Amino acid sequence: LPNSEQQKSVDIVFSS
Amino acid sequence: LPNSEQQKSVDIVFSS
Amino acid sequence: LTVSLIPVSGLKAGKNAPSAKIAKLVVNSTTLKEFGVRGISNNVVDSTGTAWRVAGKNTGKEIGVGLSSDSLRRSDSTEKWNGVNWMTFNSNDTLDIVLTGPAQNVTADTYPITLDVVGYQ
Amino acid sequence: LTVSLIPVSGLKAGKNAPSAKIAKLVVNSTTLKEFGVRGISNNVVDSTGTAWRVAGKNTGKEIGVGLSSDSLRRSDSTEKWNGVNWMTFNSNDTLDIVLTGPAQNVTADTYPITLDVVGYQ
Repeated sequence: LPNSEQQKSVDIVFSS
Repeated sequence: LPNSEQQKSVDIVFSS
Repeated sequence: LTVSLIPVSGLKAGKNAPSAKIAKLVVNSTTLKEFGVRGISNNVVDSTGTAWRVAGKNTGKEIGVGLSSDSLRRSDSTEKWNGVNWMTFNSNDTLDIVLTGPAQNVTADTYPITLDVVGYQ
Repeated sequence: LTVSLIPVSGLKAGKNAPSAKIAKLVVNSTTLKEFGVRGISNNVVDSTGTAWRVAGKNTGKEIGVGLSSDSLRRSDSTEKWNGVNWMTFNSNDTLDIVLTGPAQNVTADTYPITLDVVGYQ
């Protein structure tokens, strides 16, 4: 079902 | 403009 | 489908544990029973798009990310869509994104993580 | 955007010419001036998704496909969308898909070719 496709993105943070 | 994205597909045929 | 991708808090630079969690993927649907998921990057390192490399924004250094071993085992099937392999899972389910493989020494940075999720019936 | 992907006729198994054309990609838009394009497969062989491998349906054998050298030189820019490299071209334009690299000996088969095209302003 190609019309239910989506790209999802987040930033992952590694701290000192 | 992610809402103008599309996947397009065709078959390529190599004959003997 | 409604999707969330939620970062894990408290992540520290340096040697991390093998399979250290870094994000949770939530997928919900009132209509579709299943979803396929692939990682999106310039360097996908396995044939199902379930392991890939991400580069840091400030340093440009790469880490290996992917679905956890346990998440992979919950897969319903692997499908082929236009020739491409897509592992499928039950909708209304969470999956773990981890640092893949053996312990990684991670440089302090922000690392973008991108996935394609698709509905399947 | 309106996209067509049109196979080249008369393709023969055996040794083909270097950069032998196999498909034409047509992209038109009344609103957007540019488009990005990436190949879609389980084996993308360069960092911009402009070279990749496709497997035959009946034999499972792989060929190398990608944008022609000449098509690549018409690119306006390379952009970064969520970390991923996308070469961009003028809309209202055609591009050639070819067998990449040195002469390939191609086994007789049907080979699916899949691309993502996106609009850019």
